[PDB]
Amino acid sequence: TLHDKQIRICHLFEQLSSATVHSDRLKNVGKLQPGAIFSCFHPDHLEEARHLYEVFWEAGDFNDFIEIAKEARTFVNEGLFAFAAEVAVLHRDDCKGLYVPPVQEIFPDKFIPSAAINEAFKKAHDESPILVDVQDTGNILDPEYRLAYYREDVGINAHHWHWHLVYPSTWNPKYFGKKKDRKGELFYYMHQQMCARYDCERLSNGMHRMLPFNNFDEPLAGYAPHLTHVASGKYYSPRPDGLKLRDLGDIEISEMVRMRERILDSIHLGYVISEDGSHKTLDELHGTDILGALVESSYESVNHEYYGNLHNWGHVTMARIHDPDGRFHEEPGVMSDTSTSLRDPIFYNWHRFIDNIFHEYKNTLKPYDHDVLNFPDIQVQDVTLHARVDNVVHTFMREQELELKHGINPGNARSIKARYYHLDHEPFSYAVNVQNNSASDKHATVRIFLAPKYDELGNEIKADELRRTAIELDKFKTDLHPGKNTVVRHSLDSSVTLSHQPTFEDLLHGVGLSEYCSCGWPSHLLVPKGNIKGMEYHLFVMLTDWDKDKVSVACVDAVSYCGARDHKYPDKKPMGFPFDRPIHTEHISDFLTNNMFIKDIKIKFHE
Ligand SMILES: [O-][O-]
Ligand SMILES: [Ca+2]
Ligand SMILES: [Cu+2]
Ligand SMILES: [Cu+2]
Repeated sequence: TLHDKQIRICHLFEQLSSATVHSDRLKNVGKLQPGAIFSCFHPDHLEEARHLYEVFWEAGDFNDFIEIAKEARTFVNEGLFAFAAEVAVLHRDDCKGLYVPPVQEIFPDKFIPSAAINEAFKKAHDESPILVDVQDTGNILDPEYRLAYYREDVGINAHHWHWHLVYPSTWNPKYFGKKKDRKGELFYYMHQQMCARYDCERLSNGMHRMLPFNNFDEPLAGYAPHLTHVASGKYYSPRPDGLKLRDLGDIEISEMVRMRERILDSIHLGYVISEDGSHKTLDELHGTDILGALVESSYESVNHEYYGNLHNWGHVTMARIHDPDGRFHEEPGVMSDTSTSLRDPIFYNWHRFIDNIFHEYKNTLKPYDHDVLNFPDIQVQDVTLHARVDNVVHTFMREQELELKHGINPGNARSIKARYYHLDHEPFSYAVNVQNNSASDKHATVRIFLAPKYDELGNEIKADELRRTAIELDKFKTDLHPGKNTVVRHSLDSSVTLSHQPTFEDLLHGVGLSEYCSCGWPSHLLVPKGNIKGMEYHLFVMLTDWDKDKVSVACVDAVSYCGARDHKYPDKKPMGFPFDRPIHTEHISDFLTNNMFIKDIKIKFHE
């Protein structure tokens, strides 16, 4: 049955660091040593991961796939293996309906500090349950340690791992049959929302918006991650203050400057150059997706030779800055890995730089006129946010526990849990009042966004600047009958959030329970933290005509950031509409058509 199939998949992913401590099918794999940190960005690591998941994809049927897997995990790098098997489980038809084990439970040592992991391994020296509180103690000397609740959140780092595995940069469409609709553009939009959401935490905390890493000579600020790799005793190398990017054997920094300059040229000329010397136009309909593919870069870049691989070489050269040529035999920092790279403050400097390349392009597009915004005869008359106090959302920290036993060797304890704390918010709902003055039923997509109202120094953020910090809260279809309507929507139904990741124990049992994919934003992080007086945000609701938006769907719980399984992205509008193009008005209230509304709410943290 499917429940048996699920138990056999959980066992692929169990004590995977110990899994080490051949078949002509597995001849090109086994290059990266077990114990080494696997890079999700480096070309030669992604090549070996592709080779392994190609074997898994061509495995004649499910039992043959558990077999080759059970064997390849004996010798290949274990990070590489979790990567290749989760791409296989997501895409193989005979794995449909099967969940992959939670990644923070496969690799507990990437989500919890060396100190807690060591204490757990230590106190495992009866039968009894170990519990370690992660919570530390120390001289808080760095103001950045204030955003650690966001950067080091378990749920955000697990989402980023899972997104890059629904949308692989090595995805070859001709080999799979299958195309990933608007993969380049969703690369863009997901990493833009991670930056936009991060800048709402800086401003929540009284800090300035993050500045782009746009000059490659400037020294980086430092960050020590304090993560071990128990599979070998290696750690993610820390980065002290004041180092500058240095050439690696595989890439020179001047080659990166050169890729940036070639990309900006094409954006200012309106066309890119295909491999055959010909011109492809950066039209309004495909321009962001062509640019996503050559900036990341993916396998689908129109010209890899000429535009290179800028975003991904940025991860590799920042992760190796402590040892650019390998003479120290030191492991990369957390920027090498999609499960850890959001922890480092430098992630946001680099991805606001990359976002600025997409924004130059968006800036060559014409502002929307009233025609492309308006949904005529629809008028929005009111939004209210209902919570304990109406139009105030409350946030707070909350304790949680993570089970380490399926990922580190447990001996005889039945359970080693580490307890950590994370931001969370009270439940809320919206109520939108809409007047439908046609005399027919209409169908609307309701689009909901949140935007800070003022910067950290109390100045009003103008309309155009709001575009960079507006975060998506929801997108859903509603039918409207003639006359007055009131749409009610609950926060829990958010289409940017994962509603539930089942644990290893939920799954080996039948308690992980269609919506079986793990990509999606964490529910506890739906809104920014705000601050203890109540930080003011604009809440924007827009309705547009769904018969013009619409494009059997598994895995749509987080459609907005993750798309739909094996399906086209279900919204024809550009990702981030209405905020993706230049707004020529000083104030956001003068942008508003009748089918748009802003309500000012407050987010108020409780200490
Ligand atoms: O990749 O972020
Ligand atoms: Ca959801
Ligand atoms: Cu990135
Ligand atoms: Cu990423």
